[PDB]
Amino acid sequence: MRQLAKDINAFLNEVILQAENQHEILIGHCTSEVALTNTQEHILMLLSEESLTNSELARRLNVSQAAVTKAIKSLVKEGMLETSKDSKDARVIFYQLTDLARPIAEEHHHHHEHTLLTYEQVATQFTPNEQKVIQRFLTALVGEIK
Amino acid sequence: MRQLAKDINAFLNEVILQAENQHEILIGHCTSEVALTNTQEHILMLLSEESLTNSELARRLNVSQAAVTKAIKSLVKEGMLETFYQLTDLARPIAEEHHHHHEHTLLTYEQVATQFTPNEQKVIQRFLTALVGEI
Ligand SMILES: [Zn+2]
Ligand SMILES: [Zn+2]
Ligand SMILES: [Zn+2]
Ligand SMILES: [Zn+2]
Repeated sequence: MRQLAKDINAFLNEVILQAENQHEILIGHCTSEVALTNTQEHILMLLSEESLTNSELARRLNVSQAAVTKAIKSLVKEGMLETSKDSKDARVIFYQLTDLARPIAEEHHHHHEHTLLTYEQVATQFTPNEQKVIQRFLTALVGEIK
Repeated sequence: MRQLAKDINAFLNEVILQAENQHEILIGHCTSEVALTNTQEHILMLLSEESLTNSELARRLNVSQAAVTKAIKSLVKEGMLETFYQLTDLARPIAEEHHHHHEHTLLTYEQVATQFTPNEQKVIQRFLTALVGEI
C-alpha cells in the first residue's frame, strides 16, 4: 500500500479536527470587537448581500431551521439585525444589518478572503503543471467521498 | 487567483459536509444492521481492541470527553457496553463491521493514489502537508 493512502486518511482526520464542528474552516483568528458565533457572523455576511429567509440561510449554512431561528433571534436581540422595508427589495419585510453589524459582516468577509489567499499561497508553492496534478487528485478523491 | 485555491476551499467544505458531526470520513455505506452513530461504532471498534478510559478515547478520536461520554452512555443503554467498559456480544459484529469499513476506506485511497505516478504522489504528499501546515 502506497504511503499516500495513509496520508490521505490522516489528512482528512486533521481537516475534520480543524473544522472544530463549524460548518467551514477559516484561517487564523476572528478579529471582531463583538464575539458572535462563526455561524452568526456568516449569516451577517450573507444577509449583507441577499436578504435571505431563515429557511434559505439554513440550506446554505447546512444546519437546522431551529439553529438558524436561535441565531437570528439572538442577532435581533443583540441589535445586529432589525426588520425593514424598502424599494430595493421585493420582500414585504426582511431582516437587514444595523450599523453595529456592518463591521462584523465586513470582518467575516475579510476572513474568508484571507482564507482563500492562504490557499493561494499554498497553490503557488507548486508549478502550474503541478497544480494541475493536485487538481486532478482532489477531483478523484472527492468523487470517492461523495 | 489560482483556481486551485478555490478548489481547495470547495473541497474542504465537502469534507466537512460529508463528516456531519463525525470525527472521520469513511468510504461507502456502513453495512451494520444497527443504527448507531459513527462515533459509537468507532468507540466499539477501539474497545474491542483494548480497554481505554473515556479520557483516552477522547484523545484517540480527537473529540471532547463530553462527546465520548455521551456516546458511551447511549451504548450502555443500547446494550453494547457493560462494566473499564467492555463489549457485549451484541456489539462484536458491529466493531468488526466498522473495522472492515476502515479497511475498505484505506483500500479506496490506495486506488486513488495509484492513479498517479510515484513522482505525482510525492507532489500530492507535499501538497497535503503544506495545506495542513497553514490550517
Ligand atoms: Zn470574524
Ligand atoms: Zn463564513
Ligand atoms: Zn458501520
Ligand atoms: Zn472509525
